[PDB]
Amino acid sequence: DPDQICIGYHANNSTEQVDTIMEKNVTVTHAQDILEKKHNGKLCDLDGVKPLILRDCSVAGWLLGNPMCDEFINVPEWSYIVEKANPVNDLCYPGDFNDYEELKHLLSRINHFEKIQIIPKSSWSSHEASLGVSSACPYQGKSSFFRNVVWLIKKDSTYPTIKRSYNNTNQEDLLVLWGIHHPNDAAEQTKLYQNPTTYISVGTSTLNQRLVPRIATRSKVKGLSGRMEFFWTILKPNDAINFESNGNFIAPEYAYKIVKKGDSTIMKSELEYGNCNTKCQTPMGAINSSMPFHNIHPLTIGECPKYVKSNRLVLAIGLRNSPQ
Amino acid sequence: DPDQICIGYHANNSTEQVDTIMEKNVTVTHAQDILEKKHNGKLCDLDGVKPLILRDCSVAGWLLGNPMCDEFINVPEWSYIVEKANPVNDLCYPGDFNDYEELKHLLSRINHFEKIQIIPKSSWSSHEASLGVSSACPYQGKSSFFRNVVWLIKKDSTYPTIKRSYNNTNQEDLLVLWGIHHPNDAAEQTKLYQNPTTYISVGTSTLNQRLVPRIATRSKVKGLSGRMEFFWTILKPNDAINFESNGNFIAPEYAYKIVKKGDSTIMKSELEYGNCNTKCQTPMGAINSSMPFHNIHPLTIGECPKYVKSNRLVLAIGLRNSPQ
Amino acid sequence: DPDQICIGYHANNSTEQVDTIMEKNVTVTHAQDILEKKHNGKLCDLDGVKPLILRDCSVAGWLLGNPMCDEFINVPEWSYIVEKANPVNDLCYPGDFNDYEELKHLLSRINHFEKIQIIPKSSWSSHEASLGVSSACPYQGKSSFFRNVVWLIKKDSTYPTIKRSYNNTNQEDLLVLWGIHHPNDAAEQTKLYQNPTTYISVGTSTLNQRLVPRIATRSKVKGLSGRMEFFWTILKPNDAINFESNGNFIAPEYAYKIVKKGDSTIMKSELEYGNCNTKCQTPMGAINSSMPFHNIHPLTIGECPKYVKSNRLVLAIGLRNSPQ
Amino acid sequence: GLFGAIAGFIEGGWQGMVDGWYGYHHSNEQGSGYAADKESTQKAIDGVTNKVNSIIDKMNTQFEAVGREFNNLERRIENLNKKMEDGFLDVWTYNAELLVLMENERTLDFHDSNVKNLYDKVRLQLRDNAKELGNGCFEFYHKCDNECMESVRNGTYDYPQYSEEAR
Amino acid sequence: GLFGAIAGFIEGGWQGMVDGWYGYHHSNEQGSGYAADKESTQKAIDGVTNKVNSIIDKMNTQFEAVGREFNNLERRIENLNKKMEDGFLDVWTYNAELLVLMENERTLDFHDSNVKNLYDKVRLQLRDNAKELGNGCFEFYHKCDNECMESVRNGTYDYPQYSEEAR
Amino acid sequence: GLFGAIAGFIEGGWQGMVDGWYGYHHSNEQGSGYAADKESTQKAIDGVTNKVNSIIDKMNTQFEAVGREFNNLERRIENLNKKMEDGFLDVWTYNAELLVLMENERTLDFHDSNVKNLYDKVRLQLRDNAKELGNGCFEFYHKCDNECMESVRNGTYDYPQYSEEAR
Ligand SMILES: *[C@@H]1O[C@H](CO)[C@@H](O[C@@H]2O[C@H](CO)[C@@H](O[C@@H]3O[C@H](CO[C@H]4O[C@H](CO)[C@@H](O)[C@H](O)[C@@H]4O)[C@@H](O)[C@H](O[C@@H]4O[C@H](CO)[C@@H](O)[C@H](O)[C@@H]4O)[C@@H]3O)[C@H](O)[C@H]2NC(C)=O)[C@H](O)[C@H]1NC(C)=O
Ligand SMILES: *[C@@H]1O[C@H](CO)[C@@H](O[C@@H]2O[C@H](CO)[C@@H](O[C@@H]3O[C@H](CO[C@H]4O[C@H](CO)[C@@H](O)[C@H](O)[C@@H]4O)[C@@H](O)[C@H](O[C@@H]4O[C@H](CO)[C@@H](O)[C@H](O)[C@@H]4O)[C@@H]3O)[C@H](O)[C@H]2NC(C)=O)[C@H](O)[C@H]1NC(C)=O
Ligand SMILES: *[C@@H]1O[C@H](CO)[C@@H](O[C@@H]2O[C@H](CO)[C@@H](O[C@@H]3O[C@H](CO[C@H]4O[C@H](CO)[C@@H](O)[C@H](O)[C@@H]4O)[C@@H](O)[C@H](O[C@@H]4O[C@H](CO)[C@@H](O)[C@H](O)[C@@H]4O)[C@@H]3O)[C@H](O)[C@H]2NC(C)=O)[C@H](O)[C@H]1NC(C)=O
Ligand SMILES: *[C@@H]1O[C@H](CO)[C@@H](O)[C@H](O)[C@H]1NC(C)=O
Ligand SMILES: *[C@@H]1O[C@H](CO)[C@@H](O)[C@H](O)[C@H]1NC(C)=O
Ligand SMILES: *[C@@H]1O[C@H](CO)[C@@H](O)[C@H](O)[C@H]1NC(C)=O
Ligand SMILES: *[C@@H]1O[C@H](CO)[C@@H](O)[C@H](O)[C@H]1NC(C)=O
Ligand SMILES: *[C@@H]1O[C@H](CO)[C@@H](O)[C@H](O)[C@H]1NC(C)=O
Ligand SMILES: *[C@@H]1O[C@H](CO)[C@@H](O)[C@H](O)[C@H]1NC(C)=O
Repeated sequence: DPDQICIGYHANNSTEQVDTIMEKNVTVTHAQDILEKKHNGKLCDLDGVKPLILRDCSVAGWLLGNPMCDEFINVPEWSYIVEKANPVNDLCYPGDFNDYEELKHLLSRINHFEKIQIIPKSSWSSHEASLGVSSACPYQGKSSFFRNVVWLIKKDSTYPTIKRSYNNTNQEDLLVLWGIHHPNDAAEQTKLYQNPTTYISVGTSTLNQRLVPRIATRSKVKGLSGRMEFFWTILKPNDAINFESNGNFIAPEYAYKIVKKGDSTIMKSELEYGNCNTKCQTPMGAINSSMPFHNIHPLTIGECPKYVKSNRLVLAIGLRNSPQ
Repeated sequence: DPDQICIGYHANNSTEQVDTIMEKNVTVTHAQDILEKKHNGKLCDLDGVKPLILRDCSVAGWLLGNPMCDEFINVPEWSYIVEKANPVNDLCYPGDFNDYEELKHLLSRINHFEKIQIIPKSSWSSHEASLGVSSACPYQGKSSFFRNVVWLIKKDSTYPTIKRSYNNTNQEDLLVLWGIHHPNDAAEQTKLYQNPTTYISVGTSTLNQRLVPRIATRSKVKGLSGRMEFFWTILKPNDAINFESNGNFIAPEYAYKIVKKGDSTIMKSELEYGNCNTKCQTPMGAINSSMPFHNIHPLTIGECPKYVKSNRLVLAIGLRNSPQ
Repeated sequence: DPDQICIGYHANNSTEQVDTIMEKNVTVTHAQDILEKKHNGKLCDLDGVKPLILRDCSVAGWLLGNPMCDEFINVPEWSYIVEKANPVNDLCYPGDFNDYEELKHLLSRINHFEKIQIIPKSSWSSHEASLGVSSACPYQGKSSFFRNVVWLIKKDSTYPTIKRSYNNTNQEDLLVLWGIHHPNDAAEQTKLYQNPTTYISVGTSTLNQRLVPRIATRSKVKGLSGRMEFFWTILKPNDAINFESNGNFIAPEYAYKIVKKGDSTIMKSELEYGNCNTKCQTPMGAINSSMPFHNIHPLTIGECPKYVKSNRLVLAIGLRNSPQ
Repeated sequence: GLFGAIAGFIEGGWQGMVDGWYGYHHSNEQGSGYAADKESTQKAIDGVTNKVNSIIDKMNTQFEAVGREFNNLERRIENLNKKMEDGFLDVWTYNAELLVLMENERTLDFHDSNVKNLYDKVRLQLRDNAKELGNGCFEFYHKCDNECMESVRNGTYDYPQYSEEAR
Repeated sequence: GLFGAIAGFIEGGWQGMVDGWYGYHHSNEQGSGYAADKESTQKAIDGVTNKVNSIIDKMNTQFEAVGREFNNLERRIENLNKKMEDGFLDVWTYNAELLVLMENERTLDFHDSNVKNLYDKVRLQLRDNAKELGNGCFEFYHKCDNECMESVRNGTYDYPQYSEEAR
Repeated sequence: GLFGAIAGFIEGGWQGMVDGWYGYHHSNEQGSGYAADKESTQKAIDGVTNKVNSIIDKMNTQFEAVGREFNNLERRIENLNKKMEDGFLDVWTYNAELLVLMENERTLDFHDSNVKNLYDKVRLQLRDNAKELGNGCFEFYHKCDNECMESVRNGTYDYPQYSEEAR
């Protein structure tokens, strides 16, 4: 029988299949998937700064010091904020927060954060500082209020015109929060604040604000038809903020020093901290991938692969292999 | 002559041409176009819910009951709203509509819509309910007004303070509309409303509004220097809305029950209904295609092919064919 | 030795390299780059209308006539506006400009622009028109003010109620600017304007405005705790604007005729005019290319190639060439 | 073309072969005619059809509502939408046009390949029992009747049966 | 396939060749066995690896923060974000799916090419000292021992040494 | 390469052939020299030029004004623009880089194809009147002067004129 030599190619026991532009379900000797489908099921640090996780509190409740939220623990910096879909503790006394979404966006990523006392509660000599409480905002079974602001009321049937300044002597921007109380009628107005017609004026180098209480008959929320409306500004270093008011004033006690470099966003997730680190976070877990694509979740924060609607992206590496 | 066998390929009478990356105008035996260029010239249902077609009325005129618009016919649901570019009938009495674009966006797609009477016109015992009319808003050759709101004026040189509540006993969100009249001077103010200094306060669980009439000398529009400014809110089930006013109040008579699931938009088109169904609507006609691309119009509503600036996308199917 | 004929291909002295999907650093006989990397380092006309270059003035300072800015030179049209990052001359008297960003966007590209006198300074018979000056706004070593508006004050301890109309007899839209002065306290209020409680009402066919001065204690900016707040509107042909006020009124003297067709934007650049023409401008120079891609700058105005993050896009033209 | 057969060494197509894309023409003392290669034609039809369907089926379509809902003092936001819209138009236009040009090149080269492969399959059967003319045709050194011609189309050509006559 | 070798004139693959992608099987009086072509295998591994890495490495990744920060009276702006997000999803989905289909076609054709080229390199060495069977194999007209078989794999086959025996 | 000619069985290029991309080198008793194949060179120039122009011309360019017009309390809208801008940058960067890599592969394979096709055209003319060396060259069994060499380049080589001398 004459000698022969033959040319051929590798086959093996692979059942892996790929699709080509002209042909589906081609069995090949080796294939590789370029779609990331795996996450770790946890909320992690981002490169590698921890997130601010608010548990059952909203950003507003956290900032204002809603007593129903947990005690304020110092977190000097964070990469993103995690809020639950519907935090049970938001504004314990019902009302509104002015430019709330822009504030939450400003606070999403913070390089330095420090709460300081700017106007001591004990410094209100001509007003009653410890009578502004409600059963709506309980603290240890006792009627209370947002802990970082002060609900001032009249003393001895008198509300003398307030004139306070705080000067930002610190070397950092200062987030300052205050509010106005909108009562239900004129009888309540005079009962709380004596003076029938009132205002709150606030000025900085840029801010020129004058608020007045709007009366209206309103539906009860948590048993109350009154409303607290909160405002904020950023006080530059070496600038000063000037308050003037003859009623309805929810004064600041604490403010927050801020250093902002980057910006991120608010993540809605029901997960808790996972003591991990990642470069790409989703609300159902972090992903740790060099892959170009992923299909886990669109609401990601970080440096992530491109989000696609696909169950698989498998590249052929090896050869056309006979199937089973 | 020796026998032969030859290898060859199909040719035919096709003059169809395609372009390749290296060569233009290649005649082939069979080609296929993947660009949709055809529409039916009609406004159709979308999958397969009819649009709300407003003919010569704007959304505001339709909602408020502009008498110059057509009689209100019940349409319980719709997929999108069709407005002409410039509806001739909008606000018959000149003025403004607060957050109008957001309202139109909210109403773009509606699952359930039902107009109901919430405050009967006949229930205003201490005010004149049938004297608020203008030649600007005619209804059957007689001076009239927006039919769904009521322009209240003084009775017997008196405008007693109004205090009305409507409670949403229905199981659905309620769109409520009201307005304020801005007169031209103090003489007109007292002539219409007796009281010289007036307000309109409106409250819900979330809303805390107090309007006041702004006086200004203004240009005549349709012969009138006065202005009607309208507002709206969404009243949740089991919530109540409280009005208080001593003048200038354009009170609600009818409101609209709403169930909202999806969102869409406002289509600007001059076409009328075509008694058809489609998955993709453009303002110059609907398209019924499985093709990946189209070049008909960018302002589409539905599940449409990708919009391109191209006159043709022709794929070769068959072989290189000799030309004529 | 037997004769032979051989088939072969071109080689040359090229060291140019390209990358392929399967192989990097392939030396070829001829290659071509499709990435534009070159600019001319200049600010040019756009097709071929010159930009409005504001040097050290902001749009607001330019429009209002800030005396610290350069003298107003007529430019009848422009394609885009060039502002420096931080113009030193903006509002010489501190304050705010209402809807400033939308105004700058409206003015970005202008087909016709002409400044006209609408209310002569000499026509204020019952008020003092030449006493509204400040050391903050110097003009030739003398205290002055924004040159296109007039800071009216009381004459002989009297501020009679102002009632002026300007009617747009011109055939073009008119940009009109006015302001309100927010003083520091009631003593200053009466000192400047006599009347203690004041307003400014402004009306057109569409505008229904009534401003009031807000008092607040404010930080000094350029030595002043007062604030000037400016407003604007577009007055249609054949429409008229009606002002009424008993104080705090910064009246218009000049307004601007406008014809607007296209829209563009504000370019931030430190460069000056280059006496050139282009179809695509970036802040560091113009680009003159038919190439599909470029990597110069993202903030471009014009018809530009697609912006990429790439140092080179080199296509092979010729053959695989042996390297050195 | 890439494979050198269609409009190459096989200089033109056959109007006379109506029932397939690729095939054979024979000429002997009994007559002449065209026969489609059914197998290669059907594979080609399946491949091209799959390509077209893939270009169509892999598109993700989803509901969107495109309008103009911003007012006269929201022109900056309106411009943001314009840049987005125009951007997607640019992307899809460029990718659609290039996809067509590139895939059309591939389709024509696919046909060329199929023809070349059919040619080679015949060449290897015949070997030296026939002369390769260079134009797609083989000239037999022996008589090849209709049954012999069928065996070549079938891939059943028996070389050692005709060797002696070929000499 | 495009080049006509893999699942073509070479009708199937070799389970028995475990140490490479392409190579040779020999059969003579001393025995038989498989030998990988190391050079062509390594070039192919390098090429495919570079393709995959290029598909991965050329992606520009950058930091983004994706959330939902617009309120109940900012639905128009929210819709603008939706159209943008969905648009990018559509673009990347389509391009990712087609890229995979198209490059998979190229990879398989690459293997086919490599096999065909290896075949031709052997064919040209042997010329008429061996018969081309048509199935990927050559049948020698002379005895080719293990050293002779190695010379064919090496590209060192000496044709004029066996000419006379081939006759 | 895919077609096995360039840097394949034809192991390197010719510095000496300056007037074209592909062609012939001859050697006989009258001398030796290089001759470009004008037809195949021009077709290749036309094809590659069309590809480049298509990559450039199919781009839809349109007027856009890119700035930063949102203020300090419009950061959410500013972020929306950022995601859009960065998104388009990502898309165009990836597609531009891959397009270059993929088309460069196609261009080089195109040249390889053209060379292989030129080779085959000569092979089929010569048949057994010349020996196929395996390196791109054919060694004549007969004398082929300058006129005979020209007939090979022309596609006019008369095989039956030299048959007897070839024996
Ligand atoms: C919030 O933060 C700081 C708080 O210190 C503040 O900075 C100071 O601002 C005030 C503005 O009035 C200014 O006070 C004046 O100081 C001058 C002399 O200032 C010189 O010396 C300073 C200290 O060594 C130095 O810092 C300065 O650069 C400067 O060279 C003084 O003459 C003034 O007194 C006035 O004159 C009459 C004369 O009849 C006095 O009777 C009367 O008491 C007047 O006040 C006055 O005391 C101080 O210099 C500023 N220092 C700074 C900026 O470092 C910020 O301005 C404040 N921000 C806001 C918005 O309020
Ligand atoms: C709009 O929609 C509904 C209208 O019905 C309303 O729901 C009712 O809200 C009122 C709030 O005041 C509430 O009325 C009270 O009812 C209690 C007894 O309520 C019990 O029985 C109800 C009926 O069977 C049941 O629905 C409740 O869940 C509950 O178990 C009654 O004791 C109150 O009377 C008050 O007490 C003094 C005693 O001196 C009386 O003299 C005086 O008249 C006081 O009013 C009072 O009548 C009612 O229960 C609510 N029902 C509901 C929610 O189903 C919504 O609250 C309203 N929304 C708004 C925003 O206004
Ligand atoms: C800003 O721009 C122009 C300024 O001219 C203005 O146009 C004029 O607007 C006024 C509105 O009152 C109008 O004046 C009236 O004219 C009629 C007669 O008008 C006829 O003739 C005009 C001139 O040939 C012609 O233009 C008109 O089309 C029309 O056919 C006159 O009878 C009116 O007089 C009134 O009647 C009583 C009788 O007791 C008089 O005693 C008293 O003086 C009354 O005023 C009055 O003079 C004029 O016709 C308008 N012309 C136009 C539009 O071309 C714009 O309306 C103004 N825009 C704003 C917003 O203010
Ligand atoms: C396939 O073959 C490999 C290599 O011999 C072996 O490791 C693997 O376990 C096998 N798997 C099977 C037969 O399922
Ligand atoms: C390819 O395989 C999938 C299952 O994995 C099957 O659903 C699909 O229909 C197959 N297509 C063909 C043509 O075999
Ligand atoms: C082309 O040929 C087909 C098939 O025979 C025939 O049906 C069609 O009418 C022809 N058209 C022409 C010659 O224009
Ligand atoms: C291709 O055909 C079109 C007309 O259909 C023509 O305008 C264009 O110039 C042609 N190009 C070439 C190279 O023939
Ligand atoms: C390369 O060769 C070309 C053509 O002869 C010549 O013009 C060029 O100067 C050369 N460059 C070198 C050797 O660097
Ligand atoms: C290709 O060339 C560049 C330098 O121009 C070098 O950095 C890179 O590593 C090279 N890659 C290879 C595989 O040679």
